[PDB]
Amino acid sequence: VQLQESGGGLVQPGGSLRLSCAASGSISSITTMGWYRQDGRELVALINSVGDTTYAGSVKGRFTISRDNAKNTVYLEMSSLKPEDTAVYYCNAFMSTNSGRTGSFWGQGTQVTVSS
Amino acid sequence: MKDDFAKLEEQFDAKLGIFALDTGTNRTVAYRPDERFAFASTIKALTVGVLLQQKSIEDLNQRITYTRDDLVNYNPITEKHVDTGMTLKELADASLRYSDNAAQNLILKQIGGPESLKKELRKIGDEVTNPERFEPELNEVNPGETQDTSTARALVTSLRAFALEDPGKLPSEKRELLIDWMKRNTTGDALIRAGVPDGWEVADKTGAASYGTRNDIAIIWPPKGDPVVLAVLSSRDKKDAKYDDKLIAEATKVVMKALN
Ligand SMILES: [Cl-]
Ligand SMILES: [Cl-]
Repeated sequence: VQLQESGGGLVQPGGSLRLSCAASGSISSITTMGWYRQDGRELVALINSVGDTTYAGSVKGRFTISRDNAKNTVYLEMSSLKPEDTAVYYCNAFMSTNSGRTGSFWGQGTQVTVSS
Repeated sequence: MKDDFAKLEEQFDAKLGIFALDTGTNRTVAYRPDERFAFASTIKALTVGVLLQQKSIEDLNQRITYTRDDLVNYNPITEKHVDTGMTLKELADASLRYSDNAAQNLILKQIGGPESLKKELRKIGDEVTNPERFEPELNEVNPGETQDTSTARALVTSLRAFALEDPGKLPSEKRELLIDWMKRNTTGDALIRAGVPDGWEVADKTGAASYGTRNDIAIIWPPKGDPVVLAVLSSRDKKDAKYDDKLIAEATKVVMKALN
């Protein structure tokens, strides 16, 4: 099993982006899925299998995380981006596989740069 | 012994929150028992309580793989096992006995995150404890905030719920596991353990957080008779303040006088 990230890049202050992270392979279940960033290291947004969300205080009201259980995919919509949001964003999913493995899996990371 | 606790507060430039319950008689000792403090790593004991409600003893042997992305600021055990993973049992041992932060976060993710932990605490009747964040961000509480806080009374009530047969929110074999881990804690020797009488056994979990927050929650057993459940929480005025474990040991001595 792997996590595939997409959606990064460069945007002007005030702009928006959506990041996506899709889990593939023989997946049995997923508990939490979400996004961390490194400025240090902080949770950006998390969502569990029953739709409970957790957002960093600095992004709440600007960023929206959503999830498609059927597709094992999580999305982070980012709005009103600021230079201070410039970071490597990386996806985490806590998953169980059909082969009986369980763990915390990570995507490759995605740069988001916010600059004039 | 309100003046006794006020005097201690002043000696250590700190504020105390205390609740202790003798489970044999319901005699209590309280001092600001409903005042919020950052719960800090004391939440690890309740997180394991919830893990144990949800998993069989056999299922605790599931190995959890993880990476260096899961490591945070303090990973005394987990940093050693990135390549192989750790079982849920081993993560609970690391979390409770070493206060390993990455271990807590992995367990928290297994149970559904901070919102799931909150739901399960509400289900046992804890309307007060407010899990919101992962480690170590949960230690960043400004006084007055309610995120990642609880009270002495609520933490005693919840710890008693998981650890003891009355009210019994865990079955016996699982209670025993939680108590065994907490009894073998490595981080609390200068806290509640240092303020109990000779011959009392102690099962505790410590925490430390912003504003010099320094906490310990425990179940304590006399040579013979019923256990006491207590929480000793503390904090200070300035964000970068240091703590002194002696405040908690001395507050424990006052509690024990009041109970005996
Ligand atoms: Cl979940
Ligand atoms: Cl984390």
